Formats: sequence, structure tokens, C-alpha cells
Amino acid sequence: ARVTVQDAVEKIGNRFDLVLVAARRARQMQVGGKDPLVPEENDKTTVIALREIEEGLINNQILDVRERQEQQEQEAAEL
Amino acid sequence: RDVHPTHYGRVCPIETPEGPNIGLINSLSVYAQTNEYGFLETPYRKVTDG
Amino acid sequence: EEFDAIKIALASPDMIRSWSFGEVKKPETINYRTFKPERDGLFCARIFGPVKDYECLCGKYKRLKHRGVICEKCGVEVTQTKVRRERMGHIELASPTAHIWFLKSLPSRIGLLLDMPLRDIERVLYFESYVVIEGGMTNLERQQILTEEQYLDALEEFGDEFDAKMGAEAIQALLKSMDLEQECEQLREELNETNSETKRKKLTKRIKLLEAFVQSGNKPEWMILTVLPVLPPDLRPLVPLDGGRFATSDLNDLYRRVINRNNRLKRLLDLAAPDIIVRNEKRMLQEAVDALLDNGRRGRAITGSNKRPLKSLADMIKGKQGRFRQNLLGKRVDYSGRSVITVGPYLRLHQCGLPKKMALELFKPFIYGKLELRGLATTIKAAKKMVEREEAVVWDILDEVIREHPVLLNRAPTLHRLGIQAFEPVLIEGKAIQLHPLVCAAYNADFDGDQMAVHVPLTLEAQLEARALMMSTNNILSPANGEPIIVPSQDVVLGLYYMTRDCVNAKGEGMVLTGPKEAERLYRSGLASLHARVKVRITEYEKDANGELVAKTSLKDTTVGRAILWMIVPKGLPYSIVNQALGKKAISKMLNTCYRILGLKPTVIFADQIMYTGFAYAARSGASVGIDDMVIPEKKHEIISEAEAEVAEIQEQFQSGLVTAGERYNKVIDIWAAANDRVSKAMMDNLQTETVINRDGQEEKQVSFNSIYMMADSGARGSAAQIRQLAGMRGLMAKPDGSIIETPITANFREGLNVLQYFISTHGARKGLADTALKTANSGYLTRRLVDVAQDLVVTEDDCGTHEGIMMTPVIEGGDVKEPLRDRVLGRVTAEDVLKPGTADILVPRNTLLHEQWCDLLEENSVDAVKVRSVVSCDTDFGVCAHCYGRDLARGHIINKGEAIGVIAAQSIGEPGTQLTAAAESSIQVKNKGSIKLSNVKSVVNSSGKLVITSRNTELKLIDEFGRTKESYKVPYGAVLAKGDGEQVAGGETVANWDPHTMPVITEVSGFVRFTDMIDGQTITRQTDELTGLSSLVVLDSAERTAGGKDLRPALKIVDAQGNDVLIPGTDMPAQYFLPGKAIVQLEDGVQISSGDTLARIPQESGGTKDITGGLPRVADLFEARRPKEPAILAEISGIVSFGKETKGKRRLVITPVDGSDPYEEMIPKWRQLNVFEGERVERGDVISDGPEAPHDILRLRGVHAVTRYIVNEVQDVYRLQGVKINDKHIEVIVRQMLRKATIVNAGSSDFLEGEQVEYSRVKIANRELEANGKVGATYSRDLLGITKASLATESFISAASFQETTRVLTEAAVAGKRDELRGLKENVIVGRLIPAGTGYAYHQDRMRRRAAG
Amino acid sequence: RSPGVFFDSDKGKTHSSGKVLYNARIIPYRGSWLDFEFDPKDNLFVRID
Amino acid sequence: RVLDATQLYLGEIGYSPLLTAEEEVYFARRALRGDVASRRRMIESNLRLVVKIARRYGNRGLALLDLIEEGNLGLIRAVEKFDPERGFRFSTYATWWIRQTIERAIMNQTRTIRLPIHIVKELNVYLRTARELSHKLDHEPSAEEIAEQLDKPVDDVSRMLRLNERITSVDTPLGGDSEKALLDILADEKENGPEDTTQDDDMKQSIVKWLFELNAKQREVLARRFGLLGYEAATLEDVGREIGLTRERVRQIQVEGLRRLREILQTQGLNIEALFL
DNA sequence: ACGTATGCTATAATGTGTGCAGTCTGACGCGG
DNA sequence: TCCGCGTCAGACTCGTAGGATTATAGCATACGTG
Ligand SMILES: O=c1ccn([C@@H]2O[C@H](COP(=O)(O)OP(=O)(O)OP(=O)(O)O)[C@@H](O)[C@H]2O)c(=O)[nH]1
Ligand SMILES: [Mg+2]
Ligand SMILES: [Mg+2]
Ligand SMILES: [Zn+2]
Repeated sequence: ARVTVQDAVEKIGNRFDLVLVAARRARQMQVGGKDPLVPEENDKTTVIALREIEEGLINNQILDVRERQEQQEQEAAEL
Repeated sequence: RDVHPTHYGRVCPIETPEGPNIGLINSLSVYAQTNEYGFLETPYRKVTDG
Repeated sequence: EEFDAIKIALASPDMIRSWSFGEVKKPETINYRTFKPERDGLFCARIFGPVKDYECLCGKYKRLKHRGVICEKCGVEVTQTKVRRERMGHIELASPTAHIWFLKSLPSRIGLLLDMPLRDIERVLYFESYVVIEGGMTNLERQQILTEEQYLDALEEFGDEFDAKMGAEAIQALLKSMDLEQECEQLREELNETNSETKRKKLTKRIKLLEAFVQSGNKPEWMILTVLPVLPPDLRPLVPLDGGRFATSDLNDLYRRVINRNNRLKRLLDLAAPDIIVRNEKRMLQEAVDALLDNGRRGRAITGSNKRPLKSLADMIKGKQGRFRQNLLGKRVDYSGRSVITVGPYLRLHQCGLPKKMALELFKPFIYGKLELRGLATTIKAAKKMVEREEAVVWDILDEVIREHPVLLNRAPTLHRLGIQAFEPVLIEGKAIQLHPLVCAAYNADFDGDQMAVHVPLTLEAQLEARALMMSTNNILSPANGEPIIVPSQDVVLGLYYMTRDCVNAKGEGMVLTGPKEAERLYRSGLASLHARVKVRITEYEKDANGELVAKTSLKDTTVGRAILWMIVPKGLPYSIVNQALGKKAISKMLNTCYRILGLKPTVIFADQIMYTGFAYAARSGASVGIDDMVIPEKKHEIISEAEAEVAEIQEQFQSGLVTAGERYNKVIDIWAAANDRVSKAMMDNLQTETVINRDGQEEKQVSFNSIYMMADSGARGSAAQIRQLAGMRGLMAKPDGSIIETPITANFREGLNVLQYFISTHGARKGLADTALKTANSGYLTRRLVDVAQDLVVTEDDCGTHEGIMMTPVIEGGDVKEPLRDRVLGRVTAEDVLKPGTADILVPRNTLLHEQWCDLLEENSVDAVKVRSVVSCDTDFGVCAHCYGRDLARGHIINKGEAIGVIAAQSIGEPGTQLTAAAESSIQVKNKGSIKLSNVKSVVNSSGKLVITSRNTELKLIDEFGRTKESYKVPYGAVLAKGDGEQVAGGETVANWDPHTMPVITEVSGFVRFTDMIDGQTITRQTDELTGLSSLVVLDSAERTAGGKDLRPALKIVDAQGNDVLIPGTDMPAQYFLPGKAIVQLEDGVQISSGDTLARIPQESGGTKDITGGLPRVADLFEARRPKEPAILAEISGIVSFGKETKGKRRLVITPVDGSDPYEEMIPKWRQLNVFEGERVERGDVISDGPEAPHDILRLRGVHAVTRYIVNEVQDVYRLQGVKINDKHIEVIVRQMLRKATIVNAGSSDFLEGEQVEYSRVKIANRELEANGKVGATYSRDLLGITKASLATESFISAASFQETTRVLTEAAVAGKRDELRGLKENVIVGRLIPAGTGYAYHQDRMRRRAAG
Repeated sequence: RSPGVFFDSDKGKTHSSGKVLYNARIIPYRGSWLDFEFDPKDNLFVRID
Repeated sequence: RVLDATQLYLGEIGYSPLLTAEEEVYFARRALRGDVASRRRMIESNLRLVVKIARRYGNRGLALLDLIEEGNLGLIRAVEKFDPERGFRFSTYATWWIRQTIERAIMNQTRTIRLPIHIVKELNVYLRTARELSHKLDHEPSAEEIAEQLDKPVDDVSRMLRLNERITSVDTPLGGDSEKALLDILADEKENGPEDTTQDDDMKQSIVKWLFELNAKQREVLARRFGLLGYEAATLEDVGREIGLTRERVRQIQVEGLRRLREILQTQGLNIEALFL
């Protein structure tokens, strides 16, 4: 997680799409103030986003479902 | 730039920047001196009849 | 702000007026005391806007209360100073003026369009001669120049009916009258008649320019400027210095030259002055305009104050010092610092020392941020002061943000990607950066006073990018070669060698230990040496069939040192690897083994631990540099004293007059050369095994523990080559001319050089260090050249869906296999099903990666030749597939889609050359028994009874029991074979023998020698001796030859006893061997000869260490595709050879193919010898002549996979000579890019037609729609392009101007009216956008679906 | 370079001919240059400055 | 042939009349009465005289070609106002014009920063006085030494020497070798970097918080006076235009807003901390 | 009134020239 | 169209150092704004 990012690349595949998924999640915790899934243990967003991907909690499909699940709650509610 | 066998006694073979201004810049030899016209000249012990 | 494309078109006088916000009509910059703009001047605020943010000049309207208010008095708007660099101006030119970029920038452009030369146009401009615009009376036709005499003749005689004028006015009217529609059709008609090469070229280029000009919407009148734009004043500044001085750009000065002369012309047109004066004024005006656009071009550049030339407009867009290279692709960057680096031997791989006061300033906005969070700072200027006072609790906050934050460390120069690596900063008190020893290799960073730039990744993406891609742990192997660049060096290797290496008995021999821990116990207890043979019990962990590790415990007889090293060794490798004495070469395999087996993590750890123990134990050894360590052999004074008398013997023979000066010069070099190797080997023979004095019972022989040897043997520093100078003999030095001194240096560095021995050492020293400075630029310029062409290549598709590739064989050159097939065909997707010898069962699939483990089964089955899916065989339009490239050698598995290869490839090729800056081949000895197998050989038996070879490229194979090539040699021309073709030889037998310092000319027939065209004085010379009178004849070449015997070819003609010619067996060729220049001949006219006798001996002086200095140019020329001055002839199409007609020896060839009825003729020189001898079954592209192969000749005939195989072999040959390791796929990248454009041959559905040369990807996309719709196919023929040209070919003009020739690129792109839609990296890095590759590949393609969705 | 006269030869201006073309040049302390040079056809030429 | 604009014009003047004493009078007498052809000739003829006068007036401001053009304009004004009836020659009268027109045109197009004649005229006498002094003092004269010989002001001499200070181009090599110019050093005055930009943004956002933390009528009256929230920076007396309409109550409420705000800066950690600034 | 600008003077005088000249490999573009 | 000669295009990457010019008459009414 701090030294290694190979365990994180194992899960997704593309070194490039890993940085994009990890960044988007890092930004949700940085701005939205979302909760970390893994014990943060005094690490910055960078590392935590990798840990969730490394262990297998964060994914392209996972984050897209979760997004519109909060946004569809708003749809039904407004009108 | 290359060291020329004339340098012997006149100019130092090992005194020059190692930069692009390498072979152009050169220090004068220890006992080297200027010729009355302009060239360089070096001291030499004359040998008379051996 | 967010766009799609950038367009370039010609600036119409009407268009220039759109940008201009006023007309500068005065040169007045500012008032002298009141530092303010002048009335309609060059800094006018009424034209270019206000000075400060929202302030008029006189001061009537202030700040945003008067948002967009225009003042009455001064007439100045109240907007931001923003507009002072945005708002432009113009000048109404009294008389029209010509653009230098559409006149001088060749092609003429203005002259190319008019079908008019340069001289003609210029003499019109400078008012030397008039030019006809249109003659009503057909007496005078258009574009006919009339001298000042000839204008007057037509005036009174004809007049009026003819309209002709002078100056830039005339040529504009000529451009304004010419019809692009009609003169396009006229040229097309003349093309149908009788077309040649030059005629059709000229016509087609004009045709396309004419059509391009109409479709670009440009009008040829805009080539002449009626309106001249003015640059915004802020972009040509008049700003004051701190010292009360001012400073102005040279543009302002050049502008004042234009406006003054233009206003003086307005004044003279008011006075109706005589034309003679008006002429000067118009010439001047043009001089000023041309000097403003591009100063140094038409004539002398207008020099200014400090006798230097004024910097013009074009100059700020031109080359290195232009905006592109200097202020756009290269940038000074914030959150950046540099400092002296020093060692960090305590750090782990993923760590680096960062000074506190450095990181303090670097992370300034991150302190202010974390401060407001804790509530210590309420505002930022409060946080600013908290940092300034350097109070204690601010250090702890700085320390907080930096944790889990990577920093980029760069070293100059940035050769390859590894020139930057990311680490986790460790704050250290001190002004020095501390760098990790193992990655020192990648940077080439020596702690001798190196500095490394620091950079802070700001964005979270940059923190992830730095940790993911640019982290030191994620970057192990080189991208160039699949090899670990983080290999321990110097002390590390020496320390391990010391440990593993063993010695006789010593303390505690043959003891018995529980584990490798008891070995550390006893050594550090002082009851065992690291060099004690011991039977220890170690438990090794071997991998099984699955992922599970099997444990095995056994007694290994190894040393105390070897046992201790096992502690560092991860569990998964066998113990047999550390059971040997470890060296640099052995250690490099340990890490590679560790990598291919366990993975990444285990290696990083292993690599570090190897380094740490290496340094530690190297220091424990006590390894020093005493002067008794530099042992001179026993008998040096015995070798030299009698090797001197050897040379003194020949010296007395020369003055007698037998051995010539040249023969003595070569003969004395051979004596010294033997003595030098004699001293070298006696030295190491006394130094390597100096330890012959041991114990136990009486004696034993052992490796020497001489400090210097251990330091060389281990592979830590220096080598056998360096020790030679230290203890042995310095060797023979080289003159600055290139000739080698007859007398070398006898002494060494221990003994001391005399005064001259040092003077001699200088010559070699200064020239070696001169090529370190000067020759580095050619190699660094190559890196630049390679990159530009390979910018666009990125992995796009996953699978190109192609079943093509190129076959690969094992590099077995010079007996010992140079490069095995396993390594060559490693990490490359195959294109064909490759099984074992017995064709009855498949072993490896088609579309599969070759892992080192799959390549191990290639060894069991002994693969012959393999079709690997290559880069050039890719069908992916705009990029390549991951299958075609294969593994990313840097990573260690299949390449990611989106990774930008082209740049990785270019770097890999240029990196070694840039950092990288005994020919007694008498006889081949075969080593294993075999049957002799020659190929491409045509020999003839001689008088002696020996198979003499009369063919240039003869190869010699060594066939084993089952029938496969083991060893391979190059047998040269006129070589004497021991045994002919098919005969058995034993091991250690001289199969071939020849003279190296000579190239003989050997006959094929017997009889007498005739002299033809060998006149004394014209073609040859003559020199005789004494008593008898033996004369030698020396053939003069065009250099030493007079104009009399230039077309005379000198040759030694063969004749019989009668005097007639002797036919060469089975050919109608009378025997005639043409002697080249400087050919020494011993036999004079009228001498009997047998077949196989040497007629003449051509000298082969070749004693210059090629190194990299004289080997990089050859690489460049290959890439740049520059045809040699003696290319070899090849057959075009297959069929029947039929020799035809001749012209004073100049041979033709009337080839009549079997299917092809129409003959084909091509001409051949006389002196050049062929390989085929007529009437033969030739195929497409057979070797007819010998010499260098032209790259264009290869692809033209033998297709893509032939030219790719050539460049790859040819390039690698030069790098293999140096021990530079590059995968062929990296060269294949550049090759692919060199095959970008292709000439079209055949009319298609699109308006392609003939003579057009379009990109290969675009024309193939048209063929996609054609095979679906039918219509007419567009047949083609791929062309090869040099690097410099392949870069300027890409549709992107931005990428082309950013490279070079920037003055031309822009003008051609302006006239074409081309719009660049951006694909390359250079293109998006300029505009400062997301790179359409790597991290940004996922983003750019998400914008491409915005375009696709409607 | 010391003023006076100096004899040189481009060991192959045109490696086409490969002819060693010999040339002379008078170098003054102040003044115009005076060069003499041969050509592929060994015709003596003078090029002031 | 000839492709230098210099030699071409210099050729065309070389094939133009060279007039006699009585010829000049014949043409000039018709030139005043407007013969058209006559004015062209006298001019064409004496272009040769303009070039000889421009051979001494070079290396001062413009080029030789620039001096001839403006020297020709002097010959033209000399032809526009010559007196043929006078027995004196033309070459004499025309020289006074050609020397004048050149000097004047150099005085304008020589300096980038347009220096009018008045400040320049005087500067010359100060410089030409420096000659006299320099030769007899053998020491380059000071601002005082020039002032003591003319008996004129000290600041005048000094300020006139300040305008003689010439320019260095921002595109001038530093060290006589491709390295860096003055533009790669000289900074931008107008825009100060983010740190100075964010100073004011953060300082002025902190004030927006401090005003909403004051009284409703205290932050109304205090803000609209200084022009912080309002549109125009009013005075104690001018706050009465809005709703205040008071002179005493406005001054007590302005200062009441500032006193409560001074305690807000003492507690947040500025006051004397931000006093140095 | 103060600052800038335009103007005239009259021996005769009538065609300029200046300034670095071991760079070099490679590549076209007009004539011949 | 092919071969000689002219002009014109490049020249590995980052750090540091320091300085200076000549001269344009002389005086009297004409042109622009508080
Ligand atoms: O002009 C130069 C000279 C040298 N260098 C660079 O500086 C370094 C000087 O040479 P090093 O001291 O680094 O040499 P090395 O490690 O390759 O070999 P040894 O001394 O161990 O024999 C090398 O890495 C070289 O690339 C330049 O970049 N430019
Ligand atoms: Mg170093
Ligand atoms: Mg080193
Ligand atoms: Zn105003």
C-alpha cells in the first residue's frame, strides 16, 4: 500500500485506470468527507484508496453503481 | 585542441578546462617564455663538443 | 477555451484589420518625463488599451464603478491590462509590400505560383526592370520582363495596349489577375501528352498548389501585404529598470524603421516627388518590412546598438531559442528545488533524504492548509508568519503533510524515463539530498558533486502517479532490455565476492553448524574465517507444481561466508546459487532469478539487502590500496631488455636496405604487441594465483587475496585492462594523426612515467576527453531525432486481429553464440503454431505470450525459426496492439493499452550511445567436430593443392550429429581452406587460413599476365632497386591520377602461350581482373601464372578503435535512410535471366520473365563485378552485386519484413560491438514510423490519382470502405522515409514546426490552409492539455465518445 | 594564426575527384586577404578576400 | 548586375544633369513660376550634392539610405524657396537646407523615447561644454564642474544627463554567448504570484466573516462609508445620504463598529501581530 | 503663458564602399 | 534531366559569473490648451 502498488494492480489490471479509480475515491473522501472502508491508521487519501482497491472493495463497476444509487434517491424524492 | 609536439616545454599538455572550451584554453609552461617576435621558446642546455 | 483544432491560413489585408484596434501612425513610444503612451504611438492606450487594471491615462474614470467607460479627453477605455497583450494594431502601407516568407522561403511560393523565377520577381521589386501584367496587343505576352530600355520602346510604338508596371505593385496585380481555375486545367492537359519525371513532378506540385489554394480559400494577393499587423506593446516591452534605465525589445526599434519610412512615403506622395526618389523609398520600405518579419535572410540583418543584429518576429518562433522549444515544451516549474546529492546507505529503496529547509519552502501551501484545519492559523498571512519564524510546532505540521507523500527526483541529463524516479521524502537536517545507492545506476548519478532537481507532485492524481508509475520500487528493469538496472555495484559486489570466496583450512576448517546463524556467531566470535570449508545444514525452500513451497533440509559443504549470505536470500530459490563464489555477473542472475520466480516485492528487499551486506562486508575486509598491492611480475626487465634488442636488430637491417620502412613499422608493432601481452599475462599469472603458499599439511594453490585483484576480480572497480597500466606495461599510445608510435610506453604507474612517457600519454588523454564533450552532441541529437518520429506510437487496440509477423533466428556469430534464440524471442506474442521437431502434436499456441518458462520448453524442443507478431506487421491504424508489442520489458508482463511506446523506444536507443560516448583474425579454428558446410561460396583449386575461395561473402557453418548449426564464421575472399565442402574435421583444427593486412586479387584461370590500360605515369607508377632490379607497380586512383587516364580502367588481363585470351570456364568472359586504387603489384608484364595465384595485394589499413565515436554516425545514416555511394544491384521480378547489350563495358540486362512478356532493361558499370553469371533462375531480389545495401532498395523489392530485418540487424550489429543491450522491438518501432507515407500507383474511388504520397493508415481506411462498396481499389507501394523527413511528414504541422525548419513548415501549412485536429503528444503538451496517452488515455477516449454520440 | 604566407590543401574538396587541391594564402596584420587556389583542372585562381 | 538598393539609386543620380551657373537661373526662374519639368530637373540634378552631405552625417541615428531620403526633402524645400534673381549660386543655398533637414530628422528617429528638440538642443551645449573642460581638466567633467562653467542650475545639468542615459534591449545576450537574456531574468511587476493573490482573497474573505459578526446597523454604516460593501467611498458627513442622515450618530457608530472589531483581531491572534504589516 | 514645432540663413560645394574572411555535414534549388 | 555551386538548416541537459556608447546651430515667429 505504501511501498507496493502491485497488489493493487493485480485487482484492476491497467496501471492507468487504477490511478483514475483511486483518485476518484480519494476525492470523495477528500471533499464529500466519505468514510474509509479500511482502518485509516494515520494515512492520507492516496494510500487508503489503494488499500480498498488492493483488498478488493473499490472497482469501476462498484463506484458507478454507488454513484447513481445516491442520485436516484434524489430523483424519486424531488418530484 | 589536440596536444602538438611543439607544446613540449612551451605549453602544458595537462592544463585546460574539460568543457567545450577544452583544447583552446591553455596555461603557459613553467620555464616557457615569449619569442621576441611572438612565438614561444623553451630553455635548453647547449652541448659543446660533447 | 476548450477547442478541437488549430487552423493556419493567409492573413488577408481585410483580416489583419479585424484583429487591429487602431492604426499606429507615429514611432513615438512614450513622453520623456511623463512615462506614458504618445498620441497614436507604438504604446498608444487608445489602440492597445489602458496601463493598469481599470485606469484611463489622464485619470477621469477609475476601477470597476466605470466598468467599460471610454474617456473623452485621452480617448482611452477602462478595461484590465489583460488587453495590452491581446489587442493588436496595424499600419496602412502607402505602397504594397511583399512577404519575405512567400518569396525567400524556398520554394519561392509567390514565384512557384506564377510559374516565374526568383531573379525575375526581385528585379521587379527593387525597380531594375518592368514586368508585363497583361498585353492587350498580343505583341507583348504576360510575365515578360522589359529592361528600362525595353519599356520605352513599347511605349511610343505600341503603348496603352500593353499594361506593365514595376515594384511590389506589379507582382500583386499579376497575382490578382491570374486565374487559378483555368491554369489548373491547362496544366492537366499538357500532362496527358508526353510526361517525363521532372515535367510531371513540376506539374503535379503546381496542380495541387492551385487546387489547394482554391480549397484553402486563400487568394494569391495576400502574398503581398497592403496592411501590416502590429504586435501588442506588452509582447514587445518598453519597461523601466530599477536603475532608472529603460529597456526595449528589438521589435519596437524595427517597427520605428517601418513607420518612419512608410510616413515619409506618404509625405513624398503628397509632394508628387520624382520617381527616382519614390523608388528608393519603396525599396527602403520593403527592406524594413522584410527586416521586421525575418531580419537575417534577404540580405545583411540590420545591426543595432551593440553591433549585433536586431531580433525580428520570425526569430521568436525559430528553432531552439524560439517559443516552441524554449518557452512552451521546456518550462521552469514551481514546487521545484535542486541541491548537491550525497549517499543514503541507511535508506530503503522507496526512500530519499530531503533537507528540512528545502521541503519547508517546497510544501508551503500544504502547511498553510493543514494549519487552518487545526485552527492554528485563522488566515494565510498569519500562517505565512508562523512559517517565517520557523517556530517549533510548525516543523511537526510540515512533517505531518510530507508523510505518505512522494517527491520526484530528476538528474540531468534526462536520457530515459528512469532519469526521474519518485520516493517517500525523509526530512534530514542539512543542505544535502540523500539518494538510494541502487538506483544511482539509472540516473548515472555519481556522488562526486552531483545535483538532483526535486519536484513535488501537487494533485492527488500526481501523488498516485508518483506512487504507482514513478515509484523507485515499481521501476526495476530497464525498458530497453528486460534486465535489472538496480544491480549492486562496486563495494556491494566486492563485499559479496570476499564473503563467498573460500580459502584453505584457515581458522575452524571442516567444522559443523546448526544453521547460517551459527556461522555469523563463529565468524564474529573470532573462531572461523569467512573462507573456511564447512559442512553446514541449511534448509532450502523449493517451489512445487502449484503455488505451494516445499521445504528440504540437507548438509551443504560451503564456506562460513556463503552460509551468512543465505540469510539475505529469500525462501524460494535453491541454495546452489550462493554455493559458488559470487561476482557481478553471478549476482545479476540472482536478482533476475529472484524476479522471474518470486516477483517484485521479494526482489526489492533482496536487492537492498544484497547492497547493504555487500558494502558492510566490503568494509570489514579492510580492502585497501597499498603500493605493494601493485605487484610487478618477476621478469619484466628480462622481457623488455631483450624485446628492445629485438627492435634494435631490425633497425640495423633497415639502414642496410632490405626490410622497407612500412614493413618494419608493422613488424616492430608486432614485437612490442607480443611483449605487451607477454607482460600482461605474466602479471596476472603471478597476481591471480599469487597465493601458492598455504598450510594444512604443507602446501596448496589458491586465489590471491591481493587487494587490487579482489577489487577487479569481484567486478567492483576496474578490470584486467586497467591493472595492465598499474603493474604491467602502459601499452602502445596513439598519435593525434591516427598512426601508432613504433616505440610504446614500457613503464607503468607504480614505476613512474618519465617526462615523455607522460607527454605521449597526453595525446591519447586529451583526444579521448575531447570526444567526451563534442561527440556527445551527435548522440544526444539522435535521441531528439528518434523521439519526434516516435511520438505518436501508443498501444491503442488489444488485438489488431492480424496473423502476420517476422521470423527470428539465433544470433550465433563468432563461434560462441552471441545472443541465444530464447533471449531474442522472449516476451513476444507468437504469430504461428510452433511445436517440437516431430510434427505430430502442437506444444505452443498462436496468440500466447512467451514467458521465460515457456521459452525453456523451446530449448527442450530446440526451435529452428519463429514468426513473432511484430510492431511493423500490425494492422492497427494510429498505434499498435498489445499483442504486436508483447511484454513491457520494464514491467515483466503484457503491456498495458495506453502506454506510450514510441517515446520509450526512442529513449532506449539514444540512451546507450549518448552515455557510451585486436584485428589479428589470421585463421579460423573449429572447436567441436563437424562436417564443413559452406554457403554462398565459389572456390577454385590452385597449384599448391588448396581450395582457394573466389567469393566475397563466404560463410562457414559447423554441422553437428543430428544436423543443426552450432558455430558460424566469416571466411573472407582469397582465403585458403584446409578442407573443402562436406569433409569431416576434428576439434581444434585450422579449417581456414589467410593474411589479414592484405586483400588479394586471385585468378580463376591459368596462363600469362597481360597489361591493359597500365601506362606508366597516367594510371600506375614504378620504383626499382639495385644490382638485379626488382620493380613494384602501384596503381593510382582518381585522387593520384591525371585527367589523361581517367576513363582508362587498369586491369591484369589473362592470356595463353600464343597470346590470346583465356575464357573463364562456362562463361563467355575473357579473363580480366580490374585492379582498384593503391593496389600494389609484384608480378610485372610477361609472367606465367597458375589458377589461384595472387595477381595484386590491396592494402587493408584499418586500425581505428570504432568505439561509439565512429559507430554512432553509421546508426544515424541508417535511420536517416541515406543511400551509400556504392549500392548493390538486385533483380526486380522473378523469371529467366537473359544477358543483353553493352556500351564500352557498361553492361545492360534484357530480363524476360516467364509470365511477364514485356522485357526490363537496367544498366551496370564496368569495374563492378556481379555474383550471378547470366542465364539463370533468379527470384525477386537476388544478390547480383556486392557492397552496401540501400534501405530503399530493400523494401521496394523484398517487402516490409526484409527492410525491418535489415535495419534491426544492421543497427544492433553496431550496439552489440559495444555491449549495448536493446530489444529488437524498440528499433522496430522507429522502422514502422519510417514506413509512414507511401506513393500511390493506380486511380481509386477517391480522387487519389498518381504522384500523391499519402499516409499508409489513411489510404487503408479508404480500402476498408472500398472492399465493402466495390468501386475502384487504390493500389499502392510503401516508401521508406528518413527520421528528419518522417517527422515533417505527419499531418500535424504543429508537431512539424516544433521540430525544425519552422520557417518553411508554417508557410507550406498557411498556403494549404491546413487544420490540425491534434493526436500526438507534442501537440497536447504545447496547449497544456491532457496527454492522449498513458494516464490520459482513459480520459481522451471518453471525449472521443462525446464526438461519436452525435 | 601568425601573419605572412601559408600553404594548405583540402585533402579532397570534391571527394568526387578525390584530388588534393593545393592553395596558398597571404595573411596580413592589417589589410585584405590574398588567396591562390587550384581546381579539378589544375587552373590557378586568385580570390581576394 | 546590381541588387543593392544603395548602388541602384546611386546609379540613377549618376545619370542626371550637372547644372551651370546660368542654367540653374534659367530652370529656377521657370521653377518658381511652375514649369513642372523645371522643379523635377533642379532636384534630379542636385541629388548628387545630397549624397556628399550625407557622407558626414552618418553613424549618429539612421542609416546612409535614411539620411539621403530626408536629405532629399531638404533639397526639395530649397527648390520650393530659391531666389534665381539673386546673383548667388544655388549649391550654396541648398547646402544650408540639406544639413538642417538631416540633423532635425536624426534628432527624432535616433532615440526610442521621443526626445523633443528643446531638451536636446540644451543637452548638446552641456556636452560640448564638457569637451572644453575635459581637455584642460584632463578629467571627464562632473555635473557640478559643467554647472560652474555655465553658471546654471545643478538639477538642470543632472536631469539633462539623466535623459542622455541610453537603453539596453531586453533581447541582449548576457556574457557574449547563448546563455540567457534580460527577459529570462526581469520579472513581471503587474501580477504578483499566487501567494500575494491568495493573501488578499483570504484577508478579504476573513473581513466578510468579521462584518457578519458585527452589529446589523454597525456593519451597514462602517462598510458603506469605506466603500467596502456599498458602491462609492463616502465620508462621515456623506453617510447621511443613505438612511443614517446623521453627523454625530454616524461618527459614534463608525468607531463603535471598529472598537468591537479591534477585540475580534486581539482574540483571533493578530492586533499587534498584524501591526508590523 | 508655457511647451512643442516649424522656419530660415544666399562664398562654393554635385556618384557610397569598410571590415571577418580553419564550421560543417546535408540538402535542395536554378542554370548549364 | 543530370551534375556543379549557391544558399540555408541544424549543433546533449541542467546548474553559476559579470558591464556602458556619440551627437545632432541658433535664434524668431507658428501651432495647442488652462
Ligand atoms: O561532459 C561530460 C562528462 C561526463 N559526464 C558524465 O559524468 C560522469 C563522469 O564519469 P563517472 O565518474 O560517472 O564514470 P563511470 O561511473 O561511468 O565510470 P568510472 O569512473 O567508474 O570508471 C559519467 O556518468 C558521464 O556520463 C557528462 O554527463 N558529461
Ligand atoms: Mg559526477
Ligand atoms: Mg563512478
Ligand atoms: Zn482619460
